[PDB]
Amino acid sequence: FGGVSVITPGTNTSNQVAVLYQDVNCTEVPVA
Amino acid sequence: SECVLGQSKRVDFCGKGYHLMSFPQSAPHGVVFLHVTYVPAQEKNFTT
Amino acid sequence: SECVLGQSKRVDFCGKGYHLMSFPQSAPHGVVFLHVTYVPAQEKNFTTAPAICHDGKAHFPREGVFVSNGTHWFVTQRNFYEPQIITTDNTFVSGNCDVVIGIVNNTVYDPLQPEL
Amino acid sequence: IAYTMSLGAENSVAYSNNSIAIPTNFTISVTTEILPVSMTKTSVDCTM
Amino acid sequence: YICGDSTECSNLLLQYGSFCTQLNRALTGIAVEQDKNTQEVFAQVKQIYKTPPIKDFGGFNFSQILPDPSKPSKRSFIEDLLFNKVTLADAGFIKQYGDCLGDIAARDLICAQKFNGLTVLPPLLTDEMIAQYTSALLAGTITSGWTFGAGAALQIPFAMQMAYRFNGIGVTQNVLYENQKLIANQFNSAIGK
Amino acid sequence: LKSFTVEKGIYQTSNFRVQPTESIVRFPNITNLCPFGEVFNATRFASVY
Ligand SMILES: *[C@@H]1O[C@H](CO)[C@@H](O[C@@H]2O[C@H](CO)[C@@H](O)[C@H](O)[C@H]2NC(C)=O)[C@H](O)[C@H]1NC(C)=O
Ligand SMILES: *[C@@H]1O[C@H](CO)[C@@H](O[C@@H]2O[C@H](CO)[C@@H](O)[C@H](O)[C@H]2NC(C)=O)[C@H](O)[C@H]1NC(C)=O
Ligand SMILES: *[C@@H]1O[C@H](CO)[C@@H](O[C@@H]2O[C@H](CO)[C@@H](O)[C@H](O)[C@H]2NC(C)=O)[C@H](O)[C@H]1NC(C)=O
Ligand SMILES: *[C@@H]1O[C@H](CO)[C@@H](O)[C@H](O)[C@H]1NC(C)=O
Ligand SMILES: *[C@@H]1O[C@H](CO)[C@@H](O)[C@H](O)[C@H]1NC(C)=O
Ligand SMILES: *[C@@H]1O[C@H](CO)[C@@H](O)[C@H](O)[C@H]1NC(C)=O
Ligand SMILES: *[C@@H]1O[C@H](CO)[C@@H](O)[C@H](O)[C@H]1NC(C)=O
Ligand SMILES: *[C@@H]1O[C@H](CO)[C@@H](O)[C@H](O)[C@H]1NC(C)=O
Ligand SMILES: *[C@@H]1O[C@H](CO)[C@@H](O)[C@H](O)[C@H]1NC(C)=O
Repeated sequence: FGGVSVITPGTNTSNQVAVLYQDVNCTEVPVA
Repeated sequence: SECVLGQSKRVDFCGKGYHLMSFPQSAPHGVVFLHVTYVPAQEKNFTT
Repeated sequence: SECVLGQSKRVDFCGKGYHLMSFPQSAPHGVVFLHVTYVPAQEKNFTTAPAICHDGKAHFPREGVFVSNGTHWFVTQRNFYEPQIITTDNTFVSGNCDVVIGIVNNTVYDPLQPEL
Repeated sequence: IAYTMSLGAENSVAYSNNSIAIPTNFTISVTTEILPVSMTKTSVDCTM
Repeated sequence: YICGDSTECSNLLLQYGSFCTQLNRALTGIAVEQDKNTQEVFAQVKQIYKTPPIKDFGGFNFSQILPDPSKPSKRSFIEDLLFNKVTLADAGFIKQYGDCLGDIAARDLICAQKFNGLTVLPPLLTDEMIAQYTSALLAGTITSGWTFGAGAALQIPFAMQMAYRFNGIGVTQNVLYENQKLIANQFNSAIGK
Repeated sequence: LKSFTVEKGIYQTSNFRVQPTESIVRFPNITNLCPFGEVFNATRFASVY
């Protein structure tokens, strides 16, 4: 349950990414 | 672009009759236009 | 068909602002339009009135707006500041001025008077 | 970083029943726009 | 959707190529096109014009279409009626895995869709932004006429705007000034209907 | 077109053939025979376990 999206700039620029879990809280955890 | 931001000479493009103004409103997955129009009435015969 | 071969009155159909001319150019699997537009700038505030009573009748401007610089009234066109003396030739008359709301007292000049 | 997008710059118009703003100068602008007209033509040999 | 765990099915799905990738690409293209259409339709003015110094519009009454500053959402009365008329299901828009396994006895099909991989994504522009865009457009078209569309907004009395719009249809402007009290009333009655 | 009459225009046909008209066989030059005797004629066969 719960779709996952990856947010990133161009890999030619940096390696840092962000993760968006859809239709879930952060308090209920299963998130990292 | 044409009716809200100006005055359109196109016939029946925005409501029946001559067009004066339009007002936009939002709606679920849509837009609603209120068109203000000028309609003649009480005509009379004359010799020309 | 509409913009290159003529002049279009449709708003924002070909660029922002009033439309003057367009020029077409080719491109790989496409076309590119260069639109020439006229944009007003450097606006100024003025005091305006709907009409004027001179002989008791309401005088409306034939074309443009009635403006005032503070002490005197003039008539000017829409998109450019071109003040001119209020005259019977650029104004018309329709009925008494007891009905028009916000009308302003002034004098209407007649160029016919000096010749006589 | 994450943020709420900005719709645009806030502005207001000084409205009154006897004041009108008249432009005094003008500018000529040129704007470019691009429209696709066609694409590549393809063919497929089914048997091969 | 095709397998639902059962690693044997997932392994057997690999021989069919990139059909799922093509489906996902098409769906993503449609999703992007939806937001593009919304932005094209509504985001046409750069300045968010605020409501003028308040009700001096030559006797015309625009209280129905102007936004209501008291309600939590800055909608108008007509916009509120339109929102109430159209019905939507799941008016929380979010269902985590803490209310999907609950006492719902399979009455809601939202969980039936979610358990099979079907997901609904949120639009980029919330209704609270479309309302602001509409309010800005209304303020611009009420205070400055058509000038704000072509460039910088220039203030003008509403009666004169009505006179010039009357001139635009081949009727002399004086006819407005001799019948203004009628027209405004008619306008009000019309919107009242 | 699956018809006996063709209207004016241009039409597409099948690809050019380029028939090979020749058969070539390449195999390793192995001359010995497989162990048919000492495998099928084995006096003793191992048990199943
Ligand atoms: C408004 O317009 C009138 C007409 O031009 C101005 O009157 C003239 O002003 C100039 C100096 O600016 C004088 O030299 C003239 O003698 C004036 N003409 C008359 C008949 O008096 C008037 O000054 C302008 N007022 C403002 C505030 O701009
Ligand atoms: C209207 O705007 C233009 C600029 O867009 C003005 O032209 C400039 O005038 C200044 C001097 O005042 C010059 O230094 C610039 O070189 C001019 N720019 C261009 C492109 O010509 C013009 O003067 C303005 N018109 C009026 C009456 O003020
Ligand atoms: C414009 O229309 C609205 C509604 O028709 C008017 O608001 C009403 O004003 C009266 C008197 O205070 C109240 O009793 C009503 O409850 C109001 N109705 C609503 C929906 O708020 C408003 O007065 C009108 N404005 C003008 C200048 O006529
Ligand atoms: C997280 O759980 C709390 C408790 O019900 C709830 O208020 C909240 O709506 C949940 N988060 C979201 C985004 O719905
Ligand atoms: C004008 O003349 C025709 C024929 O006499 C008649 O039908 C029509 O009613 C007249 N118009 C009006 C407003 O009476
Ligand atoms: C016109 O008047 C308003 C309010 O006084 C002011 O905000 C505006 O700057 C004036 N216009 C110009 C060009 O100064
Ligand atoms: C404009 O508004 C003022 C109120 O401050 C009023 O005194 C004046 O009569 C109004 N003029 C017109 C033409 O409406
Ligand atoms: C304009 O002129 C008439 C008579 O000439 C006069 O009655 C009226 O008071 C004048 N208007 C104003 C606002 O004074
Ligand atoms: C096995 O032995 C017999 C007699 O010695 C012979 O005839 C037969 O060819 C042998 N089988 C094979 C596969 O060589």
